[PDB]
Amino acid sequence: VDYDDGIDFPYDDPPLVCCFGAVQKEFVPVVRVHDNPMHPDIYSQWKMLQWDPPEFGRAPGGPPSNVAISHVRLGGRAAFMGKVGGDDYGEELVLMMNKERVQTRGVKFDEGASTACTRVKIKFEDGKMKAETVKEPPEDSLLASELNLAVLKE
Amino acid sequence: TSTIPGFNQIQFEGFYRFIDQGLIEELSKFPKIEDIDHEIEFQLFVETYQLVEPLIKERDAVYESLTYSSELYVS
Repeated sequence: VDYDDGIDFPYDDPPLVCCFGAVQKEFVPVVRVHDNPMHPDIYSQWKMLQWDPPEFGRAPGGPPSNVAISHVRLGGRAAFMGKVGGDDYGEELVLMMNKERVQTRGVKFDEGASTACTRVKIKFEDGKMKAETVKEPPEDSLLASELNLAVLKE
Repeated sequence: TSTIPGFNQIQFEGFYRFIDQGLIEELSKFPKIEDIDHEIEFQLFVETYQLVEPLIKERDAVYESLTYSSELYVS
């Protein structure tokens, strides 16, 4: 088993990076309990928690699309490999990628799902409320047959 | 702390302090008043101090050339 592009030119000078996974406009995965809440409603004071922040939150990472954008803006080349919905927000995220000159040939476009929207069934167990995912979002549901092997080659 | 204060807040917090304590503070210094024959006596019961709202609104007071003012009553 092998894959051939039929091209022999040396690609291009800043070598490509492929960023695999999910795209969100901005989204912090790393969350933990912090000691100091500011006021629960006044967002005008949460600056105090971006200048004296939790230590896990001192330099948050985010979606790999953030890394793709930053890498391209730092002068490299990035391809984002992932899936988005056919809805307006998936278009907005692909447009964000394209305007940032992130290469989106591996970005698939599910037509029957709603980008960020995950279906979950709320359940009660041990008297606690719980959720279970009934349908995964597009960005969670890229198949191994939807990989762009030209990107993974480059 | 986190943000540029409201510029009028220095006035606002001053005036509210005047309402929140300066009325009690100054009315508390009102003495008992005694007549010349030492038989009749008058005092304000400062605990009953009551500012009723201005019966005339600002945009009417400015038009009629009046003072926009609350009325202090005491028993």
